[PDB]
Amino acid sequence: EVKVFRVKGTFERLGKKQPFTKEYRALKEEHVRELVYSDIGSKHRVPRTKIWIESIEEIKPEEAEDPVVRRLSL
Amino acid sequence: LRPAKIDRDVDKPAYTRREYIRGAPGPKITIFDMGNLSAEFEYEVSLHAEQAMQIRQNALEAIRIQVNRYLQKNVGRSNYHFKIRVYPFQVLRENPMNGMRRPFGKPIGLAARVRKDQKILTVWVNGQHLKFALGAMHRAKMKLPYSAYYRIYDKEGNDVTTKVLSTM
Amino acid sequence: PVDAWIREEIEIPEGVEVTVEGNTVKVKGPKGELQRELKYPGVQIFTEDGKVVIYKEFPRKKDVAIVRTFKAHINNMIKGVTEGFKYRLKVVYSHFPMTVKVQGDEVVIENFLGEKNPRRAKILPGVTVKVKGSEIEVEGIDKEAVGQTAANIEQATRITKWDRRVFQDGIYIVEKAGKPIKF
Amino acid sequence: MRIINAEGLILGRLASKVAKMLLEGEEVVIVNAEKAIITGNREDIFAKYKQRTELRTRTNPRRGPFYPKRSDEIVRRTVRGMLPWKTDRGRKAFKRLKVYVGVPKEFEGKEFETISEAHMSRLATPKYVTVGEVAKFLGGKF
RNA sequence: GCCCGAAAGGGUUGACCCUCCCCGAAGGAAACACGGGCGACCGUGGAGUACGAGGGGAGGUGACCGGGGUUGCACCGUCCGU
RNA sequence: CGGAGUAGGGGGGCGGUGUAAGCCGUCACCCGAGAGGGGAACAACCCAGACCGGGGUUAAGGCCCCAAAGUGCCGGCUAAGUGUUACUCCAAAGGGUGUCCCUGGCCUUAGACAGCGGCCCGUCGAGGUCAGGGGCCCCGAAAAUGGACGGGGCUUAAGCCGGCCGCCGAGACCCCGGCGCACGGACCGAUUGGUCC
RNA sequence: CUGGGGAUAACAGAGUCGUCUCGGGCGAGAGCCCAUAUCGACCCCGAGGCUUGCUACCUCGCUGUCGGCUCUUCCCAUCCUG
Repeated sequence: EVKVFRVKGTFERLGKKQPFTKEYRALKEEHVRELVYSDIGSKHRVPRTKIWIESIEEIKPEEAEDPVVRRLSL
Repeated sequence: LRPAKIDRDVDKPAYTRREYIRGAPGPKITIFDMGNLSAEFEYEVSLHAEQAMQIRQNALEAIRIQVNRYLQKNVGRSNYHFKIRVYPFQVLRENPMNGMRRPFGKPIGLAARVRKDQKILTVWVNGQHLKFALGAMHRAKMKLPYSAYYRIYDKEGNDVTTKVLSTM
Repeated sequence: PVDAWIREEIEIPEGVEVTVEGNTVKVKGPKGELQRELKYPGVQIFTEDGKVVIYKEFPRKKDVAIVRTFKAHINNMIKGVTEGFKYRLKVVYSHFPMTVKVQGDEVVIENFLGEKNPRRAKILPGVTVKVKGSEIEVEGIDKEAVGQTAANIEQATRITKWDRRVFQDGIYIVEKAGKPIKF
Repeated sequence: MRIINAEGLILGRLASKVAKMLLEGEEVVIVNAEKAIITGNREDIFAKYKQRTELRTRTNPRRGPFYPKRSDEIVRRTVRGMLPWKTDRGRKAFKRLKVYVGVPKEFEGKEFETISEAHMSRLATPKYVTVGEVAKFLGGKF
């Protein structure tokens, strides 16, 4: 089964923190963690220790807020 | 006089003590508070240093005049409590040029030593002149040797720059 | 990205036929064929119930802009084989009335500012020029050809050496395919 | 002799493969040298090659450099760049190669290899130019 | 690679070379059977096997070898004294 | 007790002075007085301290060709040949929302225009607009013989970010054999010894 | 006069750029009125090494010479010519 996931965490770059919430399709949460690390590392030059994941919770395909995922879910 | 890239760094020791420094000069700057000095305003627009600096008194005075003229022409004395917080204590010296024989500089001026995230100057204002206070901020920023950034402070000690900027 | 399957659709009108073979789009109407190459990686064009569809599968902003540019072009081709396009030009002169003639694939302007030498302007294949009094009309099916012919005629009369407030003689555009020009 | 059609191939990757073959000991013939491609912006590419062409010894122009203007010779020169030209091994390898514009009668209706790790569908961005375009800008008869 | 030979060096009381048997340090394969991983790959058994500097043996062969002069190819190399 | 040499030091890190280059001190890792493997070449930057002959494994770093080993894998960014530079040997204040992202307020069953008329009815119908922040790039950016990412050349890279998987690669480390030295011991000697352990 | 010295100056080179030359940011304002047609204060950020200085790495029997005549070539930070 292809579920849907919502991630909430914090990341630090050059001294300052910043929180984030994201949404993902997947078969697990391990894949979610890996992709989150890669994406934030590319887009803000942040290593994996300065990313702090607080929650990876499964959700529904209608309480989503990201057009791409909302549509890939339909 | 000489460029400020010579004197902006903070790597030399402090050189302040008047009872041992011979031939030391007097301050060109003499006024440090302006406007209405008791009015109990609301908003505090303050400048902070990004990294450590030595600011000369020539620059300090230029900023004084510019900012106060803007504020007097577009706010009016009965508002806009303006203050410069830092006094110039450090003595700048230059080598009287022989060559490098007996090199130990003679005094030429003064500067103020400012540390990382240290308030330089403040403008206290009311709700409906924030934009003019921020103009003063920008004019000042343009005349310093290194970079700075401004904050907006409320009573009770809180930072409100985000939203107060948003609503305008 | 913006979305996942950007899809634009153009409906064909009464008597038009669109062929799509190999990055080349071909349009037939009452009047003349029309061809155009439209290629970009990831962008596809094909035909539906009646429609022309342009489609991309995970686009960025620039890709969106390109899809909609292509759409604009196809619509102009269709409107052109359906009706056509026509531009309008006006002639003004203080002193020295200039004679404008159509002879071959060139427009000839003489007595411009008093010059003994005539200026010349190219006419691109498939565009018709008419001259009625102080007015010129440029009509055809291809929008780019029509506009280019008109711009040629207008640039054939250009002044760099004197103040254009006082010296205003020339030929100027006043209407591009319907929408008039205003300051 | 291995015969390679350069139509639609990326020049540097093609040249790397060919240099390795010549060093291993094979005879090679490249055809359709004008249809190979170079990726990037036209202005930067053309400026590079024009700068190459205007290099000369200030005291005597009969001592070079002699960078090429024609397409077959551009391709040959790139390969030469990928070899040990200062040694006898490299000189013998370079003699084992020939490059041709178009397809001459002698090679008509024959087996044309293709190098898979050079091919432009591999690419994504469409900014590219052609070696023939470069030659024409430099002033070569093809 | 081309050339030359003394016998002070060796060698039919056996030069060189070819094949087979035994022991073997550190180190150490692959094919193959199953499985884990999106993948580049990995784990298990095959297997500490087949190999392996070297240390011994047995038979086929029948005359060179070591050396020297000059020189080709590849890798490396900016003289001596102060 | 006896025999010397040394009284011009330098690289790198710390301090005072000086516009700076430098000058003067300090630490005592290196060069000097130090081979070999790397950084294109390099006194002191990285790995590593050297009797002789052989067999193996690793280090620093590297694997498109020059050139031994990957046109290696997954996710993303760059369009400027930017870059392809650990250091020896790399230009800013100030600007651009050019593109990829995290946030916060005001609008949104009709909003920001676009049109007919004197805020809106029929109009278009779906997301829009203001602020703050980050990543990569762009502007600011001019020199003299003909030319430098080491070269060729490279654009879902042969560039950059976050991670991963296998290989190559020293005189270092393991192993086999041989020479010497130091200490100890036994034995044999015309006398500063020798064979052996 | 002798013996020596780049352990130590003059000069070309090398380093650096206070000074110099060439720029830029903001905008006091001047311009009938109008910041930016033209001129741009005070403060702040830079490029070049053809101006002078600073230093003492190279050279003490290399040549130590300024200017002019002759002859070749390069840059643009353009006076004329497009």
